[PDB]
Amino acid sequence: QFSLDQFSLKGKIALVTGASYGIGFAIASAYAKAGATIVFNDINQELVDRGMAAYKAAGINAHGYVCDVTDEDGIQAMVAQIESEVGIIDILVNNAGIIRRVPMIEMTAAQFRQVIDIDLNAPFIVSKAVIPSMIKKGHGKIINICSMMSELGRETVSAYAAAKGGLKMLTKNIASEYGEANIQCNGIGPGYIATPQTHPFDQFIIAKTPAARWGEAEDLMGPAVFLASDASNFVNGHILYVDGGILAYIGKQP
Amino acid sequence: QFSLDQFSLKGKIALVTGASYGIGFAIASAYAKAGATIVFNDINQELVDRGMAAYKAAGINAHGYVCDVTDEDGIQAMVAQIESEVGIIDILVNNAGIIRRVPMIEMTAAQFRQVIDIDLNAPFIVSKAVIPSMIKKGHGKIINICSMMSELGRETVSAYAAAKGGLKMLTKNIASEYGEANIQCNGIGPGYIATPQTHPFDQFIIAKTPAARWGEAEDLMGPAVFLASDASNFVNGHILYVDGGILAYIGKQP
Amino acid sequence: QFSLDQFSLKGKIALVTGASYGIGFAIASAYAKAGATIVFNDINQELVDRGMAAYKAAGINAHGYVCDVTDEDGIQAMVAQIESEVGIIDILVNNAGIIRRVPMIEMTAAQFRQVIDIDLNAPFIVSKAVIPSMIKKGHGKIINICSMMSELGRETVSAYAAAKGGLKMLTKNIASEYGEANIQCNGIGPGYIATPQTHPFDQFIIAKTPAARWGEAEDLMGPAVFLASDASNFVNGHILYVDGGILAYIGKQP
Amino acid sequence: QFSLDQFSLKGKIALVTGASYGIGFAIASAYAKAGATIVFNDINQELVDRGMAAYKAAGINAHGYVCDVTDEDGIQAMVAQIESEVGIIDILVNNAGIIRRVPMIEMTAAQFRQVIDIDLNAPFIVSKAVIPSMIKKGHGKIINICSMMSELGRETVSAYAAAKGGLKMLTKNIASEYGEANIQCNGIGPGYIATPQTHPFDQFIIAKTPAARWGEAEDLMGPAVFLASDASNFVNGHILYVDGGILAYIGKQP
Ligand SMILES: NC(=O)c1ccc[n+]([C@@H]2O[C@H](COP(=O)([O-])OP(=O)(O)OC[C@H]3O[C@@H](n4cnc5c(N)ncnc54)[C@H](OP(=O)(O)O)[C@@H]3O)[C@@H](O)[C@H]2O)c1
Ligand SMILES: NC(=O)c1ccc[n+]([C@@H]2O[C@H](COP(=O)([O-])OP(=O)(O)OC[C@H]3O[C@@H](n4cnc5c(N)ncnc54)[C@H](OP(=O)(O)O)[C@@H]3O)[C@@H](O)[C@H]2O)c1
Ligand SMILES: NC(=O)c1ccc[n+]([C@@H]2O[C@H](COP(=O)([O-])OP(=O)(O)OC[C@H]3O[C@@H](n4cnc5c(N)ncnc54)[C@H](OP(=O)(O)O)[C@@H]3O)[C@@H](O)[C@H]2O)c1
Ligand SMILES: NC(=O)c1ccc[n+]([C@@H]2O[C@H](COP(=O)([O-])OP(=O)(O)OC[C@H]3O[C@@H](n4cnc5c(N)ncnc54)[C@H](OP(=O)(O)O)[C@@H]3O)[C@@H](O)[C@H]2O)c1
Ligand SMILES: O=C(O)[C@H](O)[C@@H](O)[C@H](O)[C@H](O)CO
Ligand SMILES: O=C(O)[C@H](O)[C@@H](O)[C@H](O)[C@H](O)CO
Ligand SMILES: O=C(O)[C@H](O)[C@@H](O)[C@H](O)[C@H](O)CO
Ligand SMILES: O=C(O)[C@H](O)[C@@H](O)[C@H](O)[C@H](O)CO
Ligand SMILES: [Ca+2]
Ligand SMILES: [Ca+2]
Ligand SMILES: [Ca+2]
Ligand SMILES: [Ca+2]
Repeated sequence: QFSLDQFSLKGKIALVTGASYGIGFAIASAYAKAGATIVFNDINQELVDRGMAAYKAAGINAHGYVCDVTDEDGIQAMVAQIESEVGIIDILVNNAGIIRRVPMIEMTAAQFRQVIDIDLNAPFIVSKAVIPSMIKKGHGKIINICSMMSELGRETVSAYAAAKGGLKMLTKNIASEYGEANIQCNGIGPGYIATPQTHPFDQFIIAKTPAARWGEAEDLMGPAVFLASDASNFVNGHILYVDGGILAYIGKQP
Repeated sequence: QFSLDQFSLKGKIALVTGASYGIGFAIASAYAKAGATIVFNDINQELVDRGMAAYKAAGINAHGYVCDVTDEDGIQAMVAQIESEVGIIDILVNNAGIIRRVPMIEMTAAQFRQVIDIDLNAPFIVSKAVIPSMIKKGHGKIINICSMMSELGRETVSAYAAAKGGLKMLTKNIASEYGEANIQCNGIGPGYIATPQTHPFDQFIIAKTPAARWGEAEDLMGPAVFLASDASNFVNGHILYVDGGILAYIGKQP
Repeated sequence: QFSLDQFSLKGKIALVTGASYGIGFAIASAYAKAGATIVFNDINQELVDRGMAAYKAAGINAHGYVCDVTDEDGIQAMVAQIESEVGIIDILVNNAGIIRRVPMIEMTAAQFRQVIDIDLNAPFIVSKAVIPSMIKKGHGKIINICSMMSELGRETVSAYAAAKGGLKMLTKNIASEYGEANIQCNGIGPGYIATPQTHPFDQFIIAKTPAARWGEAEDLMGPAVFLASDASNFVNGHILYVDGGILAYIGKQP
Repeated sequence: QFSLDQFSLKGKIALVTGASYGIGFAIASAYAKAGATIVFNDINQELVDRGMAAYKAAGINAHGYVCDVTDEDGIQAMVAQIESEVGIIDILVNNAGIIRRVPMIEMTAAQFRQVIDIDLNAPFIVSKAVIPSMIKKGHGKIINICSMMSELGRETVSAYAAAKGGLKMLTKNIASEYGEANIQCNGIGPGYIATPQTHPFDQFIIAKTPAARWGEAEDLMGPAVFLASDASNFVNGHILYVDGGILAYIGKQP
């Protein structure tokens, strides 16, 4: 018989990568509010300290680790520490990422490769590191933060789009390969999200979006909790777009 | 600040079409459990009486109406009655449908047209009938029950696939056209669902599905509540597949 | 060993529905230039006479018939006449269609149903009528003229989008069901095509399109010949978009 | 006015990467037959010598170079040599690739990264190297060899699927970013192709495929020539699947 308790993350541990601020912080905050214990990593101590204070201010007793997501040995060690200090990771959110804006033919091979490493290879490293324990626990969730660039291209973001497209298929592959072990791997694909770090451009976004507003990180919270919960146990290899209708809409024409 | 209350349908009224048994009944039951008031229709009194008893047995005080979903005048009148006797419909689930299995070249034009009328035209009639009041209430949800046949074809189900493909685009169109009025129109696309009314075929389904089991109507409840709730307010024109990984998977090969 | 002759339609007969002017005329003209014999239908004698003169002026000896595509008995009789007077139809292009622009809630059920009948049901009627002879000939092609509205919605075009979405799935279904009989059924999905019957709107289209121009009916000719030919024999249930990059592009932002 | 000459590659130079045997060789052979001058690269002299002899036997005067596609400096130098010895590359086919079959959690980070480097990063390197000259010539084509794994996952092929998914989005990005410079970048996505280097598995493939046969490299020739030619000039950011209907079909059930 259905219960709203199917949405609850009580008793579960979630690792959200790069969750010191922004979208990762918002998803982790919502997870905590839904009942979860929060663990997170970032590239330096300063960012970790920032996230730790922000969690504390929100009433959340988070566990923060310095670790590069592209460092497999580092990640494996971090997961080992989390398991001994906190418990088994039930839910992984691959949120850590970078973006570069550079005309493709101007982009150096090193810079292209670096965006691929963090945005595509790293979610494989982290997923790889958490999956064995999820299988033994008898249930896992892996939520990959995708993008509208998992679907559509744009000048200057070639590396990013290639990575997010790859991450979309990595999601479908993990679902296919580990679905039988009761791992659900899905994507959240944010539309246009109004960040601190961001008019004709405003009119442009508003026109493209049926909802007729920018999204906010708060719009991602419900969808992210749904995918981390028992309420989505038969949702697998699926990219949940949270874009107020952008991907469905040809656009507001004159 | 996030709350699990975003998943609650307390204080809301949902119309689920054809919800006397099966998947419609399961979605309506879950909606009631999530807090909603349930209204539903079916083609004859007998089916309505069946649904009414089943709701009562589940502890749900449902409101049932005899109405053909392809009868616009009938539907408009029914919505008028629901508004006077129960209240404004906040949530519509276009669940009523038929399927026929007939080689396409053997299918009569009347039979093709009939599957189209019920499975595609009727959800437009019903959506049309509820949208004006949703706009005035300041929020609406329309959930269209799609299919894997919204994406993939099969021998014998030409009319059904054409209808479900159409319903997929009708969903994206309603999102595009009414998203600005705070209507979210989305799809639920069930995978293989074990019904009462249904081994090498068993092996076939199990192999195709990463989850390695048939779905059940219970698997649709969490996804359907999510789409009817405030937790998905920035999800629009989106087809949520609930298939245990089928659409993501090339298949279990020898 | 590969030959460019794989693109040739020499010795083949093509039926293009509604091919008296516009996109249908351009596809039929190209088919004739590629070697094909052209047959076509339209709703009245006047349109047929128009197409007949235009073909003659282009050096093409076309065969024109008055027939409503929603009239199955009429279509079956027309195919019977074409078979006795011209030969077996090797290639069908479902091009005939209508569009209406009407806010969905303002659209009458009759008008919705009429767009569905012509744009979705009729291509099933016509496909049904040609498939038996294609199977006996040992090869058939059916090209369905889809739209960007097979993928994306817009205000005022609800019925049209629902039909084109349906037509997309009808294409995939015919492929699935008749592919084994050596029928290839595919779609052509035109982007923005500059028609006679059509500035900030100009800037809008140009920005949305990587190619940075309106498409023209001439842009559809190569893709349509490819799909009607031996060069695409292993292409089946596929929607070939011809849009200069629109569907791939998030858009030219400020 | 349409001509079949729109399919001709006369007067054009094509670079097909890794085209010493297999699918690359078949596409290059067809390109030569369509009128093109053939250049190709492979990882060692032995493979190059093999391709060179096979071209000669087919009546084709190919130009072969030893170059690793992941070596940007090497690729840039090779393109410089091709330009001085042969001419400007009008058409690039990113065909070079590797596949590994390894359960994801068993896959080393080095091996994952290597499949990504060759199958995703390398097509960016090669595209980057040819685009400036294409722009100056006033027309370019880039055809990326994708896969059904650009769309669907499977056990053991996580890295490959992630790369091909990425390559799909890289294609759409190049289209978006360089479409205005009259570059058309598209994908060919082969279905199941019977290779030398390859029964219940036979029954499995035959059932999944509406065409009810394995594909062959010859099935890719027409689609590949179409995408390299003037006949597809308004086709951009598009993945042309050549799979006999697999992606359109739910499967042949018992
Ligand atoms: N509009 C949007 O914001 C938007 C839209 C769609 C999708 N997304 C995706 O949403 C996710 C997060 O978005 P956001 O904008 O809030 O944050 P964003 O700038 O990606 O940063 C995410 C976090 O990842 C961390 N990080 C970067 N590289 C790392 C590494 N190698 N190892 C460990 N941590 C690393 C960052 O540290 P630093 O402070 O040093 O960078 C940052 O704290 C990303 O996957 C992004 O691509 C964002
Ligand atoms: N495996 C599955 O069951 C599956 C998988 C994917 C999608 N779906 C979709 O899920 C939805 C419901 O599935 P289901 O299998 O539980 O039920 P299903 O047999 O479609 O029946 C749904 C209800 O619709 C009613 N109905 C039919 N025509 C009507 C009309 N013209 N006016 C009003 N009501 C009408 C039916 O009455 P009757 O008893 O007289 O038919 C029945 O009570 C449908 O849209 C279906 O296409 C089902
Ligand atoms: N921008 C575009 O033009 C565009 C873009 C994407 C897709 N398409 C699609 O391309 C196809 C043709 O486009 P178009 O703009 O050149 O022509 P369009 O106006 O659809 O007209 C096509 C032809 O269909 C005929 N027709 C309509 N209903 C019929 C019926 N019931 N029986 C027989 N014939 C009928 C029309 O006669 P009437 O003169 O009486 O209408 C006309 O000659 C259509 O499927 C359309 O939806 C067009
Ligand atoms: N069933 C299929 O065959 C199938 C289906 C779908 C897609 N595809 C795709 O079609 C393309 C070619 O298929 P295929 O099976 O004929 O060949 P495949 O084994 O990928 O080999 C392609 C060629 O790429 C060369 N290559 C590998 N790494 C290279 C590098 N780093 N630098 C330069 N060249 C390199 C290979 O040399 P080596 O001999 O040393 O490996 C080989 O000659 C690939 O992109 C593949 O992923 C194949
Ligand atoms: O060029 C850009 O800035 C990108 O397109 C962003 O606007 C994306 O929308 C976002 O980073 C998606 O993930
Ligand atoms: O031929 C059939 O019976 C259909 O393919 C069903 O099995 C569908 O899976 C279901 O009705 C989808 O909506
Ligand atoms: O509202 C409109 O006029 C439609 O959106 C057209 O512009 C379409 O682009 C074309 O008819 C597609 O088939
Ligand atoms: O595991 C495998 O062997 C792969 O799935 C192949 O069968 C693919 O079909 C082909 O390599 C696609 O590119
Ligand atoms: Ca985005
Ligand atoms: Ca289904
Ligand atoms: Ca269109
Ligand atoms: Ca493949």
